[PDB]
Amino acid sequence: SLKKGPFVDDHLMKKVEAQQGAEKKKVIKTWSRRSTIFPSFVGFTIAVYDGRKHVPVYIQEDMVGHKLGEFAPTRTYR
Amino acid sequence: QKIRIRLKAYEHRILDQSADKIVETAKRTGADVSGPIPLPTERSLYTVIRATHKYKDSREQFEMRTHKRLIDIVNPTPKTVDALMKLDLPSGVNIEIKL
Amino acid sequence: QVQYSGTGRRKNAVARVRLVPGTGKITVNKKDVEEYIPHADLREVINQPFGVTETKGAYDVIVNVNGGGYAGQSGAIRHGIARALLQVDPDFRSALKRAGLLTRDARMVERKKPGLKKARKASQFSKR
Amino acid sequence: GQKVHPIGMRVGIIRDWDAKWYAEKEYAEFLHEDLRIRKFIATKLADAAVSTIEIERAANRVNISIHTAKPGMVIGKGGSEVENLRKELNKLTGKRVHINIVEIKKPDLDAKLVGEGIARQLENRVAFRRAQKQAIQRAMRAGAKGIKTQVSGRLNGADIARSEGYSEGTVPLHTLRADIDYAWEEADTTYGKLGVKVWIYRGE
Amino acid sequence: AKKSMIAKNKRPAKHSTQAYTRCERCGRPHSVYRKFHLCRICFRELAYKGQIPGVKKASW
Amino acid sequence: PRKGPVAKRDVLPDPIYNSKLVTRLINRVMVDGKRGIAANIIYNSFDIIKESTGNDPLEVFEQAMKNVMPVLEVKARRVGGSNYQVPVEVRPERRTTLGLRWVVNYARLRGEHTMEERLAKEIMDAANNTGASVKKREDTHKMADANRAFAHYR
RNA sequence: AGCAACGCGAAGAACCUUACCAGGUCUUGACAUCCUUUGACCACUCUAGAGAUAGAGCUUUCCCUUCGGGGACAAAGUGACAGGUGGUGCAUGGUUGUCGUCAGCUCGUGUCGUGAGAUGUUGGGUUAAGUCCCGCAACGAGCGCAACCCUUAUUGUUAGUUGCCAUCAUUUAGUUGGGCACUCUAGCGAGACUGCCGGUGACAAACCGGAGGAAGGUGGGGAUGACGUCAAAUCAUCAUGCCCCUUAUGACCUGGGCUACACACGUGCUACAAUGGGAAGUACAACGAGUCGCUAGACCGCGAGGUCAUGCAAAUCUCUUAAAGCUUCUCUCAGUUCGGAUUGCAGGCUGCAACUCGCCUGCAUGAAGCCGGAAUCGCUAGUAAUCGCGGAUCAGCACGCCGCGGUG
Ligand SMILES: [Zn+2]
Repeated sequence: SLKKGPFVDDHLMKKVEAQQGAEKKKVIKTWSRRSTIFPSFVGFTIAVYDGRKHVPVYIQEDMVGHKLGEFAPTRTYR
Repeated sequence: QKIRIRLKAYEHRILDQSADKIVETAKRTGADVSGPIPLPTERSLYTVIRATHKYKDSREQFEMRTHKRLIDIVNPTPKTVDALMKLDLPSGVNIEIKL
Repeated sequence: QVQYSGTGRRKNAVARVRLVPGTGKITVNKKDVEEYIPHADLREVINQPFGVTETKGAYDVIVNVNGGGYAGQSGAIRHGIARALLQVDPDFRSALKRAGLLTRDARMVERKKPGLKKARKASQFSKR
Repeated sequence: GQKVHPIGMRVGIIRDWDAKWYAEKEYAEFLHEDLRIRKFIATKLADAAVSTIEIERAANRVNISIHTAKPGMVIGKGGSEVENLRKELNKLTGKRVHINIVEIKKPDLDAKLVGEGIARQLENRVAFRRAQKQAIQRAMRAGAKGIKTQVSGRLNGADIARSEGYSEGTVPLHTLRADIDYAWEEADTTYGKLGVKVWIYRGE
Repeated sequence: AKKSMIAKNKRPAKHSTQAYTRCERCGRPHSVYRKFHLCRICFRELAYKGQIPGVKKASW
Repeated sequence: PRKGPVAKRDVLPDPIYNSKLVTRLINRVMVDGKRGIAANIIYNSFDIIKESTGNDPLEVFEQAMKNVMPVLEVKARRVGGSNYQVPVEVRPERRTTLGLRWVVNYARLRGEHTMEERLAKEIMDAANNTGASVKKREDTHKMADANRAFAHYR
């Protein structure tokens, strides 16, 4: 509930601003699971570290307010 | 009345002793010192587990009382100020003189 | 005027009562005893000393009460009224003495002990 | 574990605090400064046999008093050692310090002194049965209502630990107006640690 | 590891909510009183010996 | 206990009717120490008694008590590994204890919309030799005066 | 790890704590001493990086001088060395649990016995008590029991401010003039001793009854735990003998478990309703906490809350109008105007940051549950049952823990 502006990280936002020009790369590999999905993250493919590996997640549009950690679970049940 | 004391201590013996010191050396050179009025003696309480590893259901309790005492001076004189700000005994008792 | 004063204590409550000749009435904390303790019938506990000795009127009662609950500070009022009546004529210290009405009830709240749920209730046990 | 500390049962009843100052909002700093002081001056104590130490303090000065049994061997030739104590303690406390050295009379009637001395024999390969016996013998001759000692650990430098002590005269422990003394020390011969405890009854 | 952690406790913390108290004699991190800066069972040890001024055993 | 018999727990007679029995009846209705509610309940019930086909609440209450209290109770005992039951007499305080207990228990299970509509109705039904309380008494008297068989030399 | 483990170590896991795991890193070292070159070390700014770190920028710059030295300190060298929450509670110190606040454990002078040993300390009565009496080859003594310490029940005296307001004027009011009478606060004293009176009993100890008194038979509660038992618990509070690691079992950083779920056991909270649910009005406490803390008051928001601002380092101000209670108006025996789990959407607060994994608010949804078999637990009076309030730990986070009082 960060009604004082949502929360990205500078490194993550720096990288996305840098690629904002042309067609994008899958190599955006950040740990950063606290960041929310700003409406500019669409079409990219972010790699989210889940404590063990870097899972890739493709950003559609319906996922636009959630966090980057909601798409890379950590527990491994069955 | 434009001069008053406050004394805190952990032992009422030392407390009353020093209060009588100041009252006596005040009414020796002046007059009309309001009695050493007693204040309500704050208390705290500390509960602790008395074993290093287990056994929560047996404890030991501690405390620390703080006795208080009030003295107001009426109609001071250019000698009471002197004869008061000089006496200092004893060690572990708090003194705070506010006009 | 003439008046009679007594002090009554019961269970964290202390009352300061004044007897004054009149027609039979009691007011407490600038309100009427029908409204201050309007519970049901604790008033019939208060008017017991008048019922047993100095039967039964007539004194207006003025009291100042503070502390405890509504049932403690009425037994305290009774205590005080009894002491004041004793003050009027010392010949009452027999009829009152027979029927209690003169003693302090030393039944206070027992302190909690560690390792126990309450002052005496302990935790639930299982032999295995 | 079924006995209370006998000089913590009695503190605030018939005995006083070994630290007498009143402060608020400067209390943690003072308590740890006292701890530092007292944990330092166990340097000379290693030879000079000090028993207690009393810390008082004023506006910015710190009044100290130590009870010893060696007055000259702790102050110097003409006063060349108290000088060092003060000029060293100033480097810690950053204040003014004023040691007022007391001297102890009848030192065989003191719990820390006795127990620390009869815990130095154990290190020099001495049998314990006569160390404690001679300790209580030289504590009774000074005149004392009762004394009790106890050593623990691997005795004789041997296998599995045990315990045993000896008593002389009465030492009532449940009486609150009793003025008993107590101390607990340590030592080794070559195996582990040993624990020596000593209680002395000196009337009330 | 309890000699590097006392060192890491005294350096300034990386964020506001990263500092935490420890005992001062030992380095116990659980159950420390922040009027004395002493843990659960150094308090009970220095209360006896009458070194902490004030504190004594309570009964009522 | 083990040492020997104990006292009897003196009671304080309520001031309205000046009757220690009404005091115990108030004490038995009360749950959780909420006594003013129990007092209001008993007084509304007695108002209901007198107002509707009544004479005085003390009179009909005493008669209902008289018709309910037991006079022969049995006690199931153990001897050496086989257990039985034998009748015995009944001391006075236990009698009123049981009476109050049954009346309150079986008024609490009535099935109307108020504890007063239950209590007044039940002690009226009791003062006319009716109601599960009287039937409980008679069950007790029938268990006794029969199980005296293996009680005749106990 | 049965009683004596299982709301226990933990009196505070989002990061920290943190020992565990995965990736990225260092090797005289995160922390200590020594010796030498020597000596004043910094912090701040900018690029790369998840950070750890590395690369560049103003520079860590003699505070003792007799011209001859000493304190702080970076690097280096330099190796002595450091470092270990790694093993062994069956090698230990110290600190606890339980029998259990049960009433026991020994000695000196005598006597008895060929001797190890016994007696005392056995027997009757009484007692909470190895607590007392009578008898008895025993007579006396020590630690244990009880007393001395704390708090609560009654009062005299000394002292009346920040407490209190009975005889007076005054206002919104104990407020302001006045007073210390009363309550209160807290120093010093009194008072309870089978001390008197009747009966029982070996006339004894002791028990039953009475008078007086606030209190009567250890008045009520706490602290206080003998010799010993379980190789009971703890090398992870701390120490420490022996063994083990040392470019790694040591050390630094980010992200993840410690919160996983076909189930089984323990300790709790909320309910299954009318002795109740909902709406409006009216009352009565005590223990405690507060300086970058406790927030008066006024306004904005349905609410949790927010803004401007005020007093107080405290018998002065604030947290703090307690909740059950009482009085009215409803609802009518139903899976319901009971119950409040679960889920959808929208917010607030702390924090650099609440996805895994916080607390709170509003609107919507409305599960099981209609008093619970075998079996089993707590409690002898202001107790059980029931109702709220405070604080240690703590940015935040309690159905747990420690205390307090109300009805009873
Ligand atoms: Zn500690």
